[PDB]
Amino acid sequence: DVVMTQSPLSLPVTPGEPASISCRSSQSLLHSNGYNYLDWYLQKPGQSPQLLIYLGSNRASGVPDRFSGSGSGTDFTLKISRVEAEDVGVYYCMQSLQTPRLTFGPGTKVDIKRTVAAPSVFIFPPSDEQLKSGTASVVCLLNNFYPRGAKVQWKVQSGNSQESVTEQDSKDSTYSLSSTLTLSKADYEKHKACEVTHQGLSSPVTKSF
Amino acid sequence: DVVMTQSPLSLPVTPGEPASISCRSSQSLLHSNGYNYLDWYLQKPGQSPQLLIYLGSNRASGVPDRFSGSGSGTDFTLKISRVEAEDVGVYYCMQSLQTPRLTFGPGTKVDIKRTVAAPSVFIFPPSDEQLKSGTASVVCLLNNFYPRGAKVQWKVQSGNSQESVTEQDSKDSTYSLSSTLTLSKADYEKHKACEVTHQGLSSPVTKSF
Amino acid sequence: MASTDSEKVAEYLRRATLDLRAARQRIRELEGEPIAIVGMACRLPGGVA
Amino acid sequence: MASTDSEKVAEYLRRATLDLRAARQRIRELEGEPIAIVGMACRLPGGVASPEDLWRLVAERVDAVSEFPGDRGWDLDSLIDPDRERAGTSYVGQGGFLHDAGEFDAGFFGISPREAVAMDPQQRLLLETSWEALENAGVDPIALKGTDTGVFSGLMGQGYGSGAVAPELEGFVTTGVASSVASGRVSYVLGLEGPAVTVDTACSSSLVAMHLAAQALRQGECSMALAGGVTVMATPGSFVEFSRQRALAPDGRCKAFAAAADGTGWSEGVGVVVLERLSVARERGHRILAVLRGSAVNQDGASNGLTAPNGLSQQRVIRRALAAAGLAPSDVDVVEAHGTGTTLGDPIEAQALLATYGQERKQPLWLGSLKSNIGHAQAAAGVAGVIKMVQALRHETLPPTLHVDKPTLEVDWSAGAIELLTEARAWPRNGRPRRAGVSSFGVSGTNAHLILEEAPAEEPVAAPELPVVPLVVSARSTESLSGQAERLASLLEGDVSLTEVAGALVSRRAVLDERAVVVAGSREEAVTGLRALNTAGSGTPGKVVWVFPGQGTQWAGMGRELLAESPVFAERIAECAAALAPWIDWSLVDVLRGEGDLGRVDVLQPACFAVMVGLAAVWESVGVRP
Amino acid sequence: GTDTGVFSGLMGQGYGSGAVAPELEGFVTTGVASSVASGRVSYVLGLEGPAVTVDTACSSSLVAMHLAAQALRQGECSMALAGGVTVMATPGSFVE
Amino acid sequence: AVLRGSAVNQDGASNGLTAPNGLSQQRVIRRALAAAGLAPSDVDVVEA
Amino acid sequence: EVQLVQSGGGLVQPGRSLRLSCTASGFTFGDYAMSWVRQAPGKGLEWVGFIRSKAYGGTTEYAASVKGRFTISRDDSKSIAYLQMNSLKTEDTAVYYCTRGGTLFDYWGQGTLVTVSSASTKGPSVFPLAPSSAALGCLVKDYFPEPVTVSWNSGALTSGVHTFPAVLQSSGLYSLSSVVTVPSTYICNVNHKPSNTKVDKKVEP
Amino acid sequence: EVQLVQSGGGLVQPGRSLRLSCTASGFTFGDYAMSWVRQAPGKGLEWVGFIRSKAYGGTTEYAASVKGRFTISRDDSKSIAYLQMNSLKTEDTAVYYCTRGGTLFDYWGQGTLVTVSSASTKGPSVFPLAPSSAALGCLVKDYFPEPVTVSWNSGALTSGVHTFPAVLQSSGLYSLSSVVTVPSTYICNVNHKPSNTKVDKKVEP
Repeated sequence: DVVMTQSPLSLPVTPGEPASISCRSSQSLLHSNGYNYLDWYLQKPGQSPQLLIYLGSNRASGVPDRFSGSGSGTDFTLKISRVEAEDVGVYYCMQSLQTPRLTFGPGTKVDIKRTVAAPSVFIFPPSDEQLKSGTASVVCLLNNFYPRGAKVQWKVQSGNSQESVTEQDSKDSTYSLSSTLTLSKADYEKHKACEVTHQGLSSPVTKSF
Repeated sequence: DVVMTQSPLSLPVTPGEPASISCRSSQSLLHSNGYNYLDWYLQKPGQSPQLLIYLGSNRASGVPDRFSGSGSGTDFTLKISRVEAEDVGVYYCMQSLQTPRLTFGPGTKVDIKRTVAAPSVFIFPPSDEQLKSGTASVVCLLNNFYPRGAKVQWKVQSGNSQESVTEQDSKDSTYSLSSTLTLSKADYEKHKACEVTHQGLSSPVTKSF
Repeated sequence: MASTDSEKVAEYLRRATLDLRAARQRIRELEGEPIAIVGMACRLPGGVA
Repeated sequence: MASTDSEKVAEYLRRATLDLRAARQRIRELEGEPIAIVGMACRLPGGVASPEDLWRLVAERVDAVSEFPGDRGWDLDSLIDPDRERAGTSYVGQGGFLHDAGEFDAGFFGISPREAVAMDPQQRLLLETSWEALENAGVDPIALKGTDTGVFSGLMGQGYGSGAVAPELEGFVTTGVASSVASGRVSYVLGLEGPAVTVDTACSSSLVAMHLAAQALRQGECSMALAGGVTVMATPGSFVEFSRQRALAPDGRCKAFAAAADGTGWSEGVGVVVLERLSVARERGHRILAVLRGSAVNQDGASNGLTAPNGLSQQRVIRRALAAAGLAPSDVDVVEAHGTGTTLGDPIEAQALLATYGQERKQPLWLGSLKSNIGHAQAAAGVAGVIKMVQALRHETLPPTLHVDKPTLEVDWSAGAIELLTEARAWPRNGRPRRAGVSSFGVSGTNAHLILEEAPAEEPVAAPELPVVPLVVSARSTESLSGQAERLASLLEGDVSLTEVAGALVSRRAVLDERAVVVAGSREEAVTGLRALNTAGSGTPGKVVWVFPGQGTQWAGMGRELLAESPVFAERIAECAAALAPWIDWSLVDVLRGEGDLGRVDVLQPACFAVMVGLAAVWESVGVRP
Repeated sequence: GTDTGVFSGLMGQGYGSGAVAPELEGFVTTGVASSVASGRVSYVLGLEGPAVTVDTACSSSLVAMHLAAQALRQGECSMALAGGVTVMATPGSFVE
Repeated sequence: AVLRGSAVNQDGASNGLTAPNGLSQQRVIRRALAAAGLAPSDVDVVEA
Repeated sequence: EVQLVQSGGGLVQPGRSLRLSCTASGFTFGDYAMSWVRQAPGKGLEWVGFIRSKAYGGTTEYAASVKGRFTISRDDSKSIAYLQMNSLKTEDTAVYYCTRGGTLFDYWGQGTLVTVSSASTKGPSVFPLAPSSAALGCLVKDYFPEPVTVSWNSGALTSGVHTFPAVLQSSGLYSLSSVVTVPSTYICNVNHKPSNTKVDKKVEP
Repeated sequence: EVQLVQSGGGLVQPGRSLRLSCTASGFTFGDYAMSWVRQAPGKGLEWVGFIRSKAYGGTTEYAASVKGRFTISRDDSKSIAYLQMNSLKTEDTAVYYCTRGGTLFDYWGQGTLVTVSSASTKGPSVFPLAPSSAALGCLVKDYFPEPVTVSWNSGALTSGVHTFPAVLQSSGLYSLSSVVTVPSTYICNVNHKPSNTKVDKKVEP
């Protein structure tokens, strides 16, 4: 009964060439009056979401004319003729035949496109004065890799690890990942190796203290 | 509870100048959602009707941009910035809050502004061939009188007369009338005048048989 | 489901008028915008400078 | 009384979207509608008198650099000097020239020879080329009078007739030297009523004029427009002045982008094109040669000198033109570079083209320069180049470039997918559109860029050949009639349809005083009669009288052929027979078919009456009346 | 470095059209050229907008202004200058 | 101050090469007034 | 491109039935509603009926004055609207229009004239009305049905002609009074194609 | 010109209450329906509830997970919408937006940040992060609340600076690290506003 919509998870693209993103439904959105109920929303990084397309075809004012939309029935498509750098963000395709709406869905993120890059795996020793307090934070730094999705694991280990990924780099368009694993001093000295699996790297990489 | 709307009957207009037509009502047409329910229709002579303005202040495609509409509550106004020759016709201010609509109302006439003129009243005797037919159709003619509103009555009568009016001249812009009293020649032989009233006449001029 | 469709239709298609009227104003201002004068200079016979 | 809204709101506000989307389409169409080219004309050094002549000259890699003219009154011996640094001399003796510059037809335009003598050559060339361009487009110039079409022309002063003036020739000197009169004369002799502007912007004038014309067509000021440029030298002062600058190659040939480039060379010419909005062109049934998409123009700005160029300005103007045209840098396939041949301009132009066009290219692009074939045409350069590109689109062949041995080593040719064009290439239709770019940078600083696209594809319509067809040719003088007849005979020697050419000659052409007609049934008989034509008459009309004769002009089987080919005559004969049917005991149609007896006079006299009536009716059909 | 445009209306007058002293050569062409009238202004000020010189007899200046207005509507420039100039160098107009 | 409209046209076929025609001037006045979007009764001063 | 064509007119006798058809093209006919309106000669406009679309039940609605006699049908497969004139009277002689849309009359057709009159064809009678004093005319009457072409001097006389439109009379026949005003060679030609009658008359003192 | 402003956000201790207000200008606020949408930090965005207009009765609807504590009201006297935050917890920490329209969120406000925590101000703990051979830097842990300002060599060193975004700990503190990558005068200056703490650290092999 609850309708569902889907779209490609990601679509990297460089400026200059057109791009297309589809949205497929599990039911026919066409109504008896002869309308489709499809909306498109864009969220820039760190800004409030804004409306681009409603009812599938016509475009709201203020939105640049390079955007366009089409489709009908259960399949709809958004097209951009000239991809631009500022067009990065998250796109959501929504229905309005069934109300109220609960969630916006996973959405589709768009990022700039470049060559495949392998992260520079590094591991650093914790400072002495931090150890004297009774704490130890170990970091498996991954530097200058593309695209996202670089998985990491701790071996010597989870439940006390927090992962932070920087935004897309301004110049080289790559990313850096830091998985901070926190432990007490006693636990850190109790044992005397962070596995990395990313599509940029060819083989698993293990780096210990 | 039927809403009634009225407008000025006739308004001569000189080309090159703005013109305005008002339309009142017996009840406010504003609805809860916040839309006025009014439409403006134009009927050119010898042509099919045409849509001009809907929902108070919205102009349809194809219509020249010099037209505009405004108003709210119970009163609305149609305004044209500059009048051309092609704007001659009939205008209707028709509501849509209450359905069905039985008729479009009397409307408003548009013509070319001209000075006041008087007619040269003539009366013509019946043809003797028509006497051989056996009827008494007596005709009196008025030529080049402006504006409309001339009235003709019979006194040697009701239910035994008919009148014809020509359409406004391309150059003279005046009007002519031809009134005919119809009877049987048998009634004519027993008793051997069309009273005429017009605003172009200082005094009522009547011509006898 | 679809019973409260009047509100949906009204609020959906009010935006169309609201923004495409601005589009109409945009075309009018594109084809007929006034142009302002901000500075003049002249030199004419008779000592005018 | 507020619930009756659910259906009405939807019905009302569907129309809102449907109606007000058209305005959004109209803003785009008013901002960026493509322009169509419906006619071109030009003349250039080397005997070129038509675009086909230019294509023929270019296709066979033939240059046209010639010697100095001797009929213009110059002093050849003192001016020519191989020594570079003698006072008041030029160290070159070559260039491109129009040896028929002074020729003009004064009688055609109703201008006395005394006026023609004082007229500047540019005015005469502009008049002739404008008439030729209008004729090429298939529009009657006479019927064009009284409309609101506009003219735009590019030319510069040359000091023609700057010496003493005799009183006999005095009278039209001022009106024949001015610049506004260049468009004034065209608008006068053609009776136009649109804007008439002449723009002088150094060597990039012509395209600028074209640009202006396009804007007017978008504003609704005019429906038809024609734009062009002209340049013919009257004094050799430019040669000496640029010789003192050591900017002219001794050979006089401009080796564009070659490793041995050392100078430029001046030339002359004139070109004119006619422009139209695409929708109006479709409505009026014209034919589209090419489509101009977008254009841009800016200024060089603060540079290393008053005449030195700047690469950044050229890059900016290229980006502006591409943005205006609504295309991408990877869509074009060939660019007509300026190619002046200087030791400084070529590296900068090549670097700019590398910077903007030579990026992310899946297929390398090509470039050429007409200046290597003709020279520097100055104000008439860019238009000429445009014409070349149009022909390249119609013949589906990339023209080659002359006078190249190795690419210049001052630039890095590996920085982008761009390479020179030394051999002919095939340019066929392949579904994707074909586009081209044209550039021109002036001395003063202004720059221009144009984008051209192939005409939309159209399907042909087959027609059946008529058995016998007339051929009517009209002109203003007897010698012009003879020339027209000779040209038509030359055309018909090829493989063309007689009905096609007859229809084009009767519909797409004007009517004049001198007239001559022939009747043909085959191409060979047509050309034989046209060559043998020696009779014509410029009579003066009077009043027509239809004399009806008596008797003695009968023979059985009169109209059997006419009833079989003439529809109006057949229908009139049938109607007359039906009218006369009740009081006759025969069939008049069969009588005239060959199934009648002359002895029956009651059939004879009505037969003559009917044939006379039908002959009157067919005369009425053609449009003549008694 | 901005994109302001210039439009000017003027006609040639043959200043210094006679014989020229030998040391003055190399400057007459740019001195008397019509396009240089606006090109020099744009080069000295450093502008980058379109530069056009027109000539339509006694109604040049107004025409120029009209063109500028149209350009201002098309977004080709932010601001523009428009005007005209006449300086007689020979009495040829008076005698003619 | 502000501009409202403009119009440019050519005299065309006239009595002579330099002779003027009143109809062309009427047409250009009407076109300029229409482009401005006004009426002839709005303006109150003109420089001939 | 949005277009619609009306057809099925003519002249009919009282008592029997007739049908009017409208064919639409250039847009999705299955969505819009269709209405029929009628205009009497020398009068205004008044709504006749309409039919709803499929999505709203495909019902019909007819004018109260003429309810129970007319039927409106739709063919979405061929996109044609049919109106069934039943038991016509003399009052039904008028011009009928078909309009897209139920509430908002957006697009209109070319119209179709329908005449209901029990009178039969009859040749015109021309009586020349002579002056008794600067005008002269030919009163034509008893011609059926319309139209009749009346000219002065076979078109030679043009100025001063006031061709008053014909008016139906209580007798059921048509009559008109065409005159020309000339102060101080005068023939009126009357052609009635339905009766195929051509008569030329004169007006002289 | 349609303008929306939001107010009433901040840091609130768990178990208390709060009020959020949105003010509208430039349009008829009395004819629209308001909605509230929240976004969890580093997650998606969720629907909260909405309130209709006076024409349709001004009814309200809420989500199931947030029912019983939140009430939304509107005041047409000055066109201001109020939301009553009740029983704020750590999970409800999210950025809140007020949107115009029931189903068509065509205008969004700037949004307000709501923080729920039980900790107090505390200076950061800054430690060196020395390499073993090209990268290096300084690790800052256990500071609350946001933000912390980390600079390299008082702004002299900028190339290769990677200030990884901070993430809240399970105890209520923020941890982050700055890593610069220079192979083979590396000052990391750390500053904390809420505790007014200034720390200077140097790193060497």
